[PDB]
Amino acid sequence: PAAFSELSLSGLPGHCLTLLAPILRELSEEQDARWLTLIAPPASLTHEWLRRAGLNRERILLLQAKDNAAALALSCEALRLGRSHTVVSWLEPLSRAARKQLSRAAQLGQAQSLNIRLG
Amino acid sequence: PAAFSELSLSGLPGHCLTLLAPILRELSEEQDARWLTLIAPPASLTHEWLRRAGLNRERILLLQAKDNAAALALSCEALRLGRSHTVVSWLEPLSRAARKQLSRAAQLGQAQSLNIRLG
Amino acid sequence: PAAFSELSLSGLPGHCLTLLAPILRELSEEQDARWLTLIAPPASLTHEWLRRAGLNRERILLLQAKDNAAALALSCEALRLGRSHTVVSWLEPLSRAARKQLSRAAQLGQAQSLNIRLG
Amino acid sequence: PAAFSELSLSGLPGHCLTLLAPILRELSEEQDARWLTLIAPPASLTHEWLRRAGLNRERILLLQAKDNAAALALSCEALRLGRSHTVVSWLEPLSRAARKQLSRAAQLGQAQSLNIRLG
Repeated sequence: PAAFSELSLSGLPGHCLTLLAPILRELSEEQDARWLTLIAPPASLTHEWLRRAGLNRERILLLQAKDNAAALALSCEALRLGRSHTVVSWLEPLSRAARKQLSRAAQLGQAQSLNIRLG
Repeated sequence: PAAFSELSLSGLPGHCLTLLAPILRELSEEQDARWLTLIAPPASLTHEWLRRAGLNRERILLLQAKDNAAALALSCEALRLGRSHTVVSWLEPLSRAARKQLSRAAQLGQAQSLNIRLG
Repeated sequence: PAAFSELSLSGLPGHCLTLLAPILRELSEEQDARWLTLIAPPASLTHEWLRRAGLNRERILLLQAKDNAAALALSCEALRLGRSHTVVSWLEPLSRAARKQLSRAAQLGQAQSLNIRLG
Repeated sequence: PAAFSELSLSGLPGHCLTLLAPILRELSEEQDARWLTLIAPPASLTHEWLRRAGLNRERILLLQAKDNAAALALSCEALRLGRSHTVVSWLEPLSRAARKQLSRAAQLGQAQSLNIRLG
């Protein structure tokens, strides 16, 4: 769909995080004045991992969710209110429906939905 | 101030436009999914000039104003609403007050104010 | 396997290249004095795309291959002489066999095999 | 004058550089097979900044000057030699005299003089 894209990373759990950093970093220190919010990221993304990764720290919000369903909910709110240029999800599985939901929320907020499937 | 910047171009009126194109083009084809609105741009920026400057016409708004004061008004609304990542003004003169106004409007809309003084 | 990882990107062909730049860039301007070689990259990766994406062309080998099989061959040679810290493949499909081949080639050359599935 | 134009950028030192990149990038990829020479550019323009800004490095001549007067000298030679389509200066202050000097040097070499006032 529109305003939606999915990034899949397979290989050593560690090397996957490595491959991810540059992307997260590129988005955060981006030209936009809005935020890059991460939603329900996996345990791996430690408070330390982020700064070691070189987080734009001041411009990277990290919300927590309990349900792989609550996450799809937050992700949509985040996008919709559009105070984030990018909202990163770590949702799996992800129905063709769920996607359309993110897609619409993304377009309303004039934002981008990026879903990351680690492992 | 913050979220504010001014670009001044002096020299052959033609050159100036040439030097401007790359910037508008760059602003327009940017990563934040919101609009790039131009407010009360000078006559030069013809309907043709824009496409010839080959700018992504499906991400560019071009509002018109009658008063160099009405323009400062629109520019502030545009920024406030926050559906534009950048709102380009062509205001002169521009009081230290006026700037503060644009700066605040810009921060509320999580946007950028860019004022261009041609000539 | 080991020394192997796959990155999959789905969404607008354009926006996928965008998400890829940061990763290739980090890898190009790395520490390891060795080459970061790209093998049989899609047409998208223009001579221009590379410099526009801020890569460090002074540390990249962009080899061309005709067969999605010849690519798997070059990729293994490249890795094997371990003169490249990373060898990026754009192979699809990729048998569980092919992977093991890349994995071993990668370990011999003390390198990393990264396969990218665009689209 | 003729063959002369000045671009002034005010706001966050960083943003300003951002607004400049597009312009330099164009100039560097100009059709005119001749050189684009930058003269006494500010420290900001790091060896890295240039490649990160996607300028076609292979076509740039970055000459260094010690005096804001030596710069006006180099700038005039560069222009006067006829081997650069554009010669970018970072001179301030710049007398109405100095300009005329650049203007003539520019017309002799069939080139353009662009002076950039950062900050």
